[PDB]
Amino acid sequence: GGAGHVPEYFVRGDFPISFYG
Repeated sequence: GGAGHVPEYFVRGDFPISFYG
């Protein structure tokens, strides 16, 4: 959700969008 370094969730696509924090 935030703009951190580790993803919050994963989609059935390629890469995730938002990050922790």
